Amino acid sequence: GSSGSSGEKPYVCSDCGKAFTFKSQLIVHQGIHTGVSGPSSG
Ligand SMILES: [Zn+2]
Repeated sequence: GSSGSSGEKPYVCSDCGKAFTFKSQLIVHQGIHTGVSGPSSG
């Protein structure tokens, strides 16, 4: 959780909407969005 201590990462996934400090991190993350289709309780 976050309230107001640090800033906000520039890169932000589009599939789920996550955030990443470094681009590379995202490029690799986006991959995870290549199967998970079924529902998920949070
Ligand atoms: Zn994502």
